[PDB]
Amino acid sequence: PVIKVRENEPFDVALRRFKRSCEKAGVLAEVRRREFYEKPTTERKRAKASAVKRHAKKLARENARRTRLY
Amino acid sequence: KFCRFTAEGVQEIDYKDIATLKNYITESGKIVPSRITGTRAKYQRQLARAIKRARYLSLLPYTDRH
Amino acid sequence: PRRRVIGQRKILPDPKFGSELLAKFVNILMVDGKKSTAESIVYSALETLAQRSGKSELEAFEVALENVRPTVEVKSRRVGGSTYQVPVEVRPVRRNALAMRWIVEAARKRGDKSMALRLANELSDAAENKGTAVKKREDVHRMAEANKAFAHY
Amino acid sequence: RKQVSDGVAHIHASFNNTIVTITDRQGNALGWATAGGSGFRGSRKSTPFAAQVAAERCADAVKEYGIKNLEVMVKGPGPGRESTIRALNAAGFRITNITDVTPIPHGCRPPKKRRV
RNA sequence: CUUGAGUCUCGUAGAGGGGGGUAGAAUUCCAGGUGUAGCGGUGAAAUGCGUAGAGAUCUGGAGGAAUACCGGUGGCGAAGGCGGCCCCCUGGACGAAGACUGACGCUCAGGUGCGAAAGCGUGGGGAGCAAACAGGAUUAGAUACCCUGGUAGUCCACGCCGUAAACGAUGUCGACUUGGAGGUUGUGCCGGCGUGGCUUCCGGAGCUAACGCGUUAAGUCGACCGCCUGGGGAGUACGGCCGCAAGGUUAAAACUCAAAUGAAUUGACGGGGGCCCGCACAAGCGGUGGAGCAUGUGGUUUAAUUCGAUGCAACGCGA
Ligand SMILES: [Mg+2]
Ligand SMILES: [Mg+2]
Ligand SMILES: [Mg+2]
Ligand SMILES: [Mg+2]
Ligand SMILES: [Mg+2]
Ligand SMILES: [Mg+2]
Ligand SMILES: [Mg+2]
Ligand SMILES: [Mg+2]
Ligand SMILES: [Mg+2]
Ligand SMILES: [Mg+2]
Ligand SMILES: [Mg+2]
Ligand SMILES: [Mg+2]
Ligand SMILES: [Mg+2]
Ligand SMILES: [Mg+2]
Ligand SMILES: [Mg+2]
Ligand SMILES: [Mg+2]
Ligand SMILES: [Mg+2]
Ligand SMILES: [Mg+2]
Ligand SMILES: [Mg+2]
Ligand SMILES: [Mg+2]
Repeated sequence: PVIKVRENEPFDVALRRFKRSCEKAGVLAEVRRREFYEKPTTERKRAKASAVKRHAKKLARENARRTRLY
Repeated sequence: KFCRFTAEGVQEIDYKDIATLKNYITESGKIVPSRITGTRAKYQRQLARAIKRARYLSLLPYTDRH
Repeated sequence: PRRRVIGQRKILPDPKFGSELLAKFVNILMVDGKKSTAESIVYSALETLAQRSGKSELEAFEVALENVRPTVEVKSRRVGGSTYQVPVEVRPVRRNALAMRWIVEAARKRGDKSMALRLANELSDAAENKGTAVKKREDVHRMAEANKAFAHY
Repeated sequence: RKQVSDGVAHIHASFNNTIVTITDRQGNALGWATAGGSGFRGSRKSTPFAAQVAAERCADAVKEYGIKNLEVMVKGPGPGRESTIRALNAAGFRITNITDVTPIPHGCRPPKKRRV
């Protein structure tokens, strides 16, 4: 994430652009993910479980919209 | 969305087409997921292949920190 | 508490100077519900404090408070077994209360004879940063500044 | 003794400590400061505040070189990634580029997960 | 005879396999520059590294291993498994139009082959990680968890081993029986309408002890095979076979118990989650615990020291 400070751009919005620039490539996220060895049996387990919850939230959000709470 | 390769009737994405390829790599050179560019899975696999040919030939970079 | 149904209680201004700030000082000094006994101690010391600095009754009492009022204090919060001291700003009402308590507890532990004399000496040493009431304001500040790195939850 | 006026600040912000190295443009270090060497140990060392202080000290250390324009390279996952940058700008330098240079393998096996 | 089975022609997708080559990021080490006092690690520390110049930063080199992003309840494979890019050799699947053979099919005890990881043998290699091991902590102890190191091993070639929660805990083949939402890969016609293969989720009848399965069945049937017969003893002993070994495989009995078990229900509990409350904490004031005395209790003593209450909820209690 290379950021160049432009003319008439204060520090705060230049630093903030660096926040967004790093978050977009997520350089902090893979840094945590590589900090410890994760077995192939658990990365398949987390990937599978992550998909299940993402599907499970879709069905829950869909079925709620036909249900009234009051 | 709108996979642009199905609309233009392409058959091979042609790694030598760096002008097209650069629309599918991030500012850091990372390939952009097809959830974002709306590319069909079939062409995304050719696109990801073609980007790796270009990176070997130094037509595209691996990263922005070379 | 959990509910927060707390409303403040109206405190009468003192009989002499009509200062509600001094009225709370007497209450802090008061022991065993003897308000009349404590008013005599407060007034006698203020009669001495005024004539010893020539300033006044009330703003000779005020200048001693400004040297004992704390600006930031530490609250313990436990995270992982080891306690973290978290500095926090003191709200204005508590700052007057804290200065008043440190003055009174300082005078009770003195070698002067009469509590009126014990307080009169202690208020004066607060005026030029010599007393043990001012000492604790420094200690509270050093502790808060020592833990300045923890200024977040 | 030497004047440069254009340098690079390398921030090494890990989970445990932050190290601020101010170099010239060629990679020759001029001065450095660390959170651990700035009066902080243990829990206080890994805080964003400790990074800011270590940034001021390095700016206080390399003041005999007359740097005005500064590039910034941020390396590591530490909490001192952001506070260090702000403390350099507040110190009085002109921040030209803010680059994250954290090493990412495209490599070696990481250590095992901690069972705590 | 052509509908099952297969052959041919055109093409499609694919981490299918085997051999070779090469790329970039990072780690580590080696040399050198700049530079100065810490670094590292933890809940916190210490071991450890560092003034013999570390860590940070930069330049050059060596080396090994794995291939970020793409990446997807995506794909391929009988299963185990398979992931940078390129070439070579090679296997299978699928689709569209026909042509061709003419039941050539299905299943399969014994037999043969493949079969994660660990392990074994021989010869290499060795960056990172890491059994064993060493030290530092933690602790009542700590032969652990955590930290600092670290050897076999992990990598390659060849050969053995032949086991895994080798799992979909679901043998293989074939036929039939409402729907919906997807993904992936072909293909005919004009984004729409079909038609195939594979795959994910929800659910109907039906089935099931229930949970659930539900056109990819655990539904309705047919063909063949494997296996089970209460728990423990025990997948153990002995024998045979196999292996260099570690061990694998086949596989008991005496004896012992009256249960062991599966699913679901109501509670209770959790060092599970969420949301609330209370002098529960926090914010404060005054106490108790020290002293003397009052009083109750325990113990001891006594001829008797009446009996009772004796965690909170007995102890200035019945009194
Ligand atoms: Mg570690
Ligand atoms: Mg053939
Ligand atoms: Mg068969
Ligand atoms: Mg057999
Ligand atoms: Mg192996
Ligand atoms: Mg070996
Ligand atoms: Mg060997
Ligand atoms: Mg270890
Ligand atoms: Mg078995
Ligand atoms: Mg398996
Ligand atoms: Mg499985
Ligand atoms: Mg089985
Ligand atoms: Mg279902
Ligand atoms: Mg045996
Ligand atoms: Mg045997
Ligand atoms: Mg309290
Ligand atoms: Mg007592
Ligand atoms: Mg009694
Ligand atoms: Mg009785
Ligand atoms: Mg009794």
